[PDB]
Amino acid sequence: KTLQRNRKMAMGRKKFNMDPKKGIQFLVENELLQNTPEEIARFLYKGEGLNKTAIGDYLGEREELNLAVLHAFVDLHEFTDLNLVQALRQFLWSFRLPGEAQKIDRMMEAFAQRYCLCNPGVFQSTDTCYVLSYSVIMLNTDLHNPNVRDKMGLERFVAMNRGINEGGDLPEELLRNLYDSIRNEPFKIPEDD
Amino acid sequence: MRILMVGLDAAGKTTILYKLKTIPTIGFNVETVEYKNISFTVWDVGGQDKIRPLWRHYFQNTQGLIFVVDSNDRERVNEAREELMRMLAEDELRDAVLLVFANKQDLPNAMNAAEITDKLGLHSLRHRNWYIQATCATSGDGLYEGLDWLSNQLR
Ligand SMILES: Nc1nc2c(ncn2[C@@H]2O[C@H](COP(=O)(O)OP(=O)(O)O)[C@@H](O)[C@H]2O)c(=O)[nH]1
Ligand SMILES: C[C@H]1CCC/C=C/[C@@H]2C[C@H](O)C[C@H]2[C@H](O)/C=C/C(=O)O1
Ligand SMILES: [Mg+2]
Repeated sequence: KTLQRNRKMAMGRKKFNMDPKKGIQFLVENELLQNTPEEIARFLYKGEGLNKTAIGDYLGEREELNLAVLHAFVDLHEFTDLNLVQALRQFLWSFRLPGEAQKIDRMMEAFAQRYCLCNPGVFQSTDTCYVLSYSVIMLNTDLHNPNVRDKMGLERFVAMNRGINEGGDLPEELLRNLYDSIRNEPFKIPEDD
Repeated sequence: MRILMVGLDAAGKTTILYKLKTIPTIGFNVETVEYKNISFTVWDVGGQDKIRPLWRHYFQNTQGLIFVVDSNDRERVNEAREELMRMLAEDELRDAVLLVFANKQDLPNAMNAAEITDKLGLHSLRHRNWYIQATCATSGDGLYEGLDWLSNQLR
């Protein structure tokens, strides 16, 4: 009964990698996973044998179930005492960020709410955190995607974020620290497990 | 970047770029090409309004806007209109030349260019240099005729 349950588990993970929905459907129907956003997100978070691009694809769907999983998945992360980039490096190792702006957007906003909860007082509103987070994803693409011909200098990056702080500016040193981090170390491409 | 290409998901932007035409990077799926010595980049409009302010400096060198619409998609034509108008409202694109590709004209029941013109509100754009071109992006029909018009408007 143990070798058998392990075989069903392995098959669920394979089916997840092919079609996230369908693999979750297999796990739930076969009684190996509770069908709640919280339990699904816990299954994904650092899950052995799960393709991180599948995880990202599943988290980026617009269906309400998936948005609830996304929030519970974000909720598993521990971002206290990290600067924004350090926290994003952790979040973005847990899954492969999709390439579509709609999805990146929703994921940055979700990441933002938890960042601010872990680090109260670092930012004045969650929107400031969310827009800055999105600008970091833009900066990583700008700097490190070779199809982008001309790259932002520091100065472009600081200027891009003028006014995001409820009309006002963030301190230049905070932006420079984020810029220099990304410039000298791109977000790593995640590896499974 | 000197020409930007915008349109709802499924309009045919990626298809058109493969007519005009790799290492892993975390981030946006950048699609860009040089065509006839001019950079063309797909600009993904898929986020919330809140992150549009970040865009601004990128449009400083932008001289033309291609808007691609699925002419067979009657249910989303108004949403396409709203997006076109959002783009035309960007300060940095005030003088941008507009080319509309009325795409998927191969489909039996697609709206024709005249109808697309009405529905995207082109006739209200009185101070803008614009053109609409009927296209089939899969076969290539109409694409180069539209790009040739746009080329010539840029000088
Ligand atoms: N029938 C038809 N299909 C098209 C045309 N242009 C693109 N497609 C198809 O429409 C779908 C979406 O096209 P794609 O280029 O991915 O759209 P995008 O989201 O704007 O980049 C694909 O399945 C294309 O092959 C067209 O002119 N006629
Ligand atoms: C010149 C480069 C800079 C890369 C960072 C810019 C990202 C844009 C953010 C916009 O919401 C979607 C992306 C938009 O689609 C940008 C495509 C692109 O090639 O932009
Ligand atoms: Mg595309």
